[PDB]
Amino acid sequence: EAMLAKTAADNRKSAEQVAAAQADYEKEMAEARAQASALRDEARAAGRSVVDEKRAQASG
Amino acid sequence: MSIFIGQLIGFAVIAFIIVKWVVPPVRTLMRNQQEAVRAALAESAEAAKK
Repeated sequence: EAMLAKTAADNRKSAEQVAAAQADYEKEMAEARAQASALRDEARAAGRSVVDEKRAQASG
Repeated sequence: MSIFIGQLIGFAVIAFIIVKWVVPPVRTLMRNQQEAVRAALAESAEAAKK
């Protein structure tokens, strides 16, 4: 009886692990993409600040 | 002695009946149970492998 219960539990665990592999893959890739987007956005903002500051300095 | 022969061959008839009609069904039931437990075992092994 314990073997049958363990077999059912292990089938469920195998299914849920095959699902969780994809779930974690997607989660980590979303995190990496978010990091990339944040880096690009802050780089653009820093460049905007650079150009604005240089505008002010040139005007002075 | 005569009654011994009579009961001996009557028991022979009984054994013939048992082997003809009772042994096949019980053997099939034993085969089914053995195959079911062998399945359960193989299914457990394959679930562990999965």
